[PDB]
Amino acid sequence: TNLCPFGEVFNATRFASVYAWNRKRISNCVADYSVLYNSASFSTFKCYGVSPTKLNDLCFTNVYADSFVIRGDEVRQIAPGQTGKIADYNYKLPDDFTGCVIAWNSNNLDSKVGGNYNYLYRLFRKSNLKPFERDISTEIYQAGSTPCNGVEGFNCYFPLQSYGFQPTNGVGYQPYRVVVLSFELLHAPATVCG
Amino acid sequence: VQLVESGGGLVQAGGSLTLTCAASGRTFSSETMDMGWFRQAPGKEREFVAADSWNDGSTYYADSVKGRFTISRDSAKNTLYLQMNSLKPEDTAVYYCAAETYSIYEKDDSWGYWGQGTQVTVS
Amino acid sequence: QVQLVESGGGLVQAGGSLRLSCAVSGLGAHRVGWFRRAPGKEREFVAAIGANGGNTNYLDSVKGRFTISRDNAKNTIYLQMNSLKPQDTAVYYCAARDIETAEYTYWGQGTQVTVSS
Repeated sequence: TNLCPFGEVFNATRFASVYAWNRKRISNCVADYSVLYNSASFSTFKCYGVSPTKLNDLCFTNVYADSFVIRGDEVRQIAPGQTGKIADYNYKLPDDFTGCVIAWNSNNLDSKVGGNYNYLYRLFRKSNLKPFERDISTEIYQAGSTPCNGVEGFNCYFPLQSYGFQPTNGVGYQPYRVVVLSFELLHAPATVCG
Repeated sequence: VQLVESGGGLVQAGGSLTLTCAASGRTFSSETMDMGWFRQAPGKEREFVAADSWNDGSTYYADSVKGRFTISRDSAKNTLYLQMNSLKPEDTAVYYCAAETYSIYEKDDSWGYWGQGTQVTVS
Repeated sequence: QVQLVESGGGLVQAGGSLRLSCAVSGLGAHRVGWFRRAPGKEREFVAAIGANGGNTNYLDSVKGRFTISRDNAKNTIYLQMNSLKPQDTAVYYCAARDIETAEYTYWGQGTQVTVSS
């Protein structure tokens, strides 16, 4: 019998890094899951599962919520079973899931003279990454027999790169903030149900 | 949270002093689990100084930190106060000062206002 | 574009701090580095600093008082060789980290400062 934590996460200065997603669990509370759909402040909204206006009778028990900031034109790579040459190397999602992803503008706060350079993203560490797993590999990419070990030789380049955006953002390449929720129903007691 | 990492000091350093370390995390009761990551130990070799992750998590034995060095980590008040050990002159006493943040995933690390790793210092 | 040039140098008997800066016309979100000119047919890596300033790297013979930092106003770059001794030779190569697509690729220069007994 308490207010849900949904109001303590939205409208935050920062959430996490590009290659760092934090999983959170919703505490016991009572609320309606159709409030987000009624809101007109989320222009972008895409997902799979029951319709927003009907997913109320079947109360969820398990909630997995993540939030991050990415490039605006990455919506093409946010889809189930994606086989993009870059997406799988950083993020991957399976087709057997029921959940919804929303995105909105991120330039309202991440704007200043000289652009933004705090965000970093990886390119390649060893091979394609399976979904639901992360690793921190500091080893430099190897493209030959002699181990460069940080030497700028044999195509040994730094795998991580930072964003760059001018305050005069034009085309939709400007960064966006993306939040993804997944709901799982089980016979175990449900934290939220009514 | 402090970037400077150092260990305790016995009479060898002119007197007995309390440990100087801080624990970084969202809350003191973030989680009840035992684990660790690289957490570069004193010297070139890197070992798990302490896998407790909270107040008396679980005893862990490592070559870098053997029975000669106390194995305990406390996240209360983001500070360390437990005495390490009564060593003998002509020795080294350096202890890592860091802690994990709050997150369900493994290898938790503070994001937003923290940088990977910390400065290496000795007493 | 970004203009990279280096010209100057000079040194005296062992004294205080020594400061040389590789001229750069601002670095917004692009990398820059220094290359060791070892006695061989190829150069060697020295250090690389990202835009965020993290992931700092140094050679085996650089850990210690030597440090490098960046400024948020004019991207001023500090150098190593603080508290020199009459044994070191100072010749580097400024590199623009040609892996980038700002306008083009550019190459820097360096000096041959030396010390005296």
